Amino acid sequence: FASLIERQRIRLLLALLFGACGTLAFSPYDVWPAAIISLMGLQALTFNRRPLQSAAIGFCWGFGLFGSGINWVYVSIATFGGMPGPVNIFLVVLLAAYLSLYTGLFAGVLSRLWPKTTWLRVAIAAPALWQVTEFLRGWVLTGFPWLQFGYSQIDGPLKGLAPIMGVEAINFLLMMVSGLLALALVKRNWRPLVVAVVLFALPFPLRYIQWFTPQPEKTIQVSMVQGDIPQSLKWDEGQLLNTLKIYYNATAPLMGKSSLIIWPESAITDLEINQQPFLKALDGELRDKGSSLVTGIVDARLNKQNRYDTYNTIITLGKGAPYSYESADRYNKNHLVPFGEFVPLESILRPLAPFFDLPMSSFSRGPYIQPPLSANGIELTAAIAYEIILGEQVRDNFRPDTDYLLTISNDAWFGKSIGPWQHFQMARMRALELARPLLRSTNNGITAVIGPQGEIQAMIPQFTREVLTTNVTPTTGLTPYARTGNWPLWVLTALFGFAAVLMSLR
Ligand SMILES: CCCCCCCC/C=C\CCCCCCCC(=O)OC[C@H](O)CO
Repeated sequence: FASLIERQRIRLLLALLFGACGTLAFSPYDVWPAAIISLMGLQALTFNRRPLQSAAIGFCWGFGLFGSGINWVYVSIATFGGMPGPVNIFLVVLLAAYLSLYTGLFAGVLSRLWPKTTWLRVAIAAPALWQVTEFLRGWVLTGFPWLQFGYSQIDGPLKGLAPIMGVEAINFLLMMVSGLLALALVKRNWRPLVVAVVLFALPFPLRYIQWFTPQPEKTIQVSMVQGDIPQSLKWDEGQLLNTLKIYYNATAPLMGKSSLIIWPESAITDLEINQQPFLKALDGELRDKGSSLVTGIVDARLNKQNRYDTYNTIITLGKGAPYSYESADRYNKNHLVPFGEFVPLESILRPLAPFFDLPMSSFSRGPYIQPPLSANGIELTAAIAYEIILGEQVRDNFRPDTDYLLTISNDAWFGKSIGPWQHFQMARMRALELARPLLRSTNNGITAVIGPQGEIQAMIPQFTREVLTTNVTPTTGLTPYARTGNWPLWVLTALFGFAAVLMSLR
């Protein structure tokens, strides 16, 4: 270092700290101003840099953000990776590094085309470039758009913007507001402060708009069974039997009382084709008392090619949902977690027969669009675990007659970490975006009911064997976001980009 903050070594360190500051914005800590402070740090530290230096600054900021926020992936790698301790740490640092590239990319491109510090760079160029940059991290090599700052404000002042343009609009606006604040602090000029406050305060009245209308007549008692069943060391018929006894014995008392019962992802730990007698018998018991069950299961279905394809599945039983193996009322998982449910670069099969022994097992993908689940005259658009954080995918599957949004997930991995909470926060956003109640049941994890505005209706603690029963009411409204999607944001992002690129090219 030489003089003040003008020298690079200090800025990389400061970028590391402000990146880490962004973690506090998300679900466990729930401090939304940490987003603006984090973004101001990223915006201000990239001022007056060479594109390469800014890209380095950006990379560090991402490393502080992703290293502190995503480090919970270690507990899954350590358990099932079969790897030494130091390698697992190496893999986690590698993941945070890979994610920080896009942050470094954002800063590198921002500095080259918009080097001078001007409101154009912070308020126009950055939010559009950030919109593109955050997209790449989310679209490249099967996703992982985790820790988007829009979710940090589910309870905050800007929540009214979400039902209109979606969560990615809050990402766009937060980058915008932070830029004006960072510009105001660096230039010692109050004019961007006024604009930033105005830009920040104007969306506040939008939280009082209700784009949905409720429906007392369709009010139902719903039950979500959270079995605390641990992850399996050894699979025998005894553990399977122990698992079904846990769920059925909790399900049987509520069959008469509650209209809909939900079981978490892969609740039945056996293939669907084996359990046909248990399933058909369970359907009868439910239909007689006038209730319906929604459960996750593993389905290996014979392909036309006569080989076997395995799907992560949701199936429907009970009244209004007669169970059939060929029944079209079911959900198969589309987007598969990269190293958990599938092996990337599966072409490595050639060395496999000699030398080592590698996993050949991989799941299969369902259709990108699947019809909503129908049970008890209720339409549920469903998503399994990770899928709920994909906002565009959820909205495309959402059909206006949909009564509830449904997520079943197994958070048993990551337990006691901040991951399940981060996961839970993003799920709330889908409810506010679409103005529908969300029913989320986990094996162990956050099992709760969320209202149309993102309000938490009812919740049960983690790591317990419990049933969450309460009354939930449907809503028939249509938000602007449900109709348009994020098309308006991209048009705005094009307009901002088109203008900012045209100004940079002179
Ligand atoms: C290298 C210079 C860096 C420039 C940095 C800023 C450039 C932003 C410009 C255009 C963004 C693409 C605009 C694409 C508009 C169409 C996207 C779209 O329509 O896709 C949405 C649809 O809903 C999908 O499902």
